[PDB]
Amino acid sequence: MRIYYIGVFRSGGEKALELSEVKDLSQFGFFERSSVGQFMTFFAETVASRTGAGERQSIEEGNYIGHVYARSEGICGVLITDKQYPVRPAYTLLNKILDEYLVAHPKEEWADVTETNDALKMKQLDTYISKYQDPSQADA
Repeated sequence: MRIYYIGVFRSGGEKALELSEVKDLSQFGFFERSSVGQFMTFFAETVASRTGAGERQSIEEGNYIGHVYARSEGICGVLITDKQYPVRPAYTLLNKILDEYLVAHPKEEWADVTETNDALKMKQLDTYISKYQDPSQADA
């Protein structure tokens, strides 16, 4: 009943160019969190990959959901959370994140970015995914 992964990834070729990767390992132990973390990213990269930009993707898995929100430039962001985390707040979260990606550096500066990763990071997408763990974080 909480968000497990957040991030951003530009739709590349076979997979999504990992823009940024943030995880939430609350229920997963020290050893489990590692395996689940890989599960999160691989799934987050897949969504951005299956998301052909300008569209949204909510991947319903037998454990959690994988919300997705793409921009009209070429680089989209992914938001993977439990089914008990509506798409509306994920919309708000992926709203600040996508707009946040455009701010950290001009829209064209990245323009898909043939080279990105969690290295760049984003206080927004990170602090959001961390606190958003709850039902929605709809300004409460």
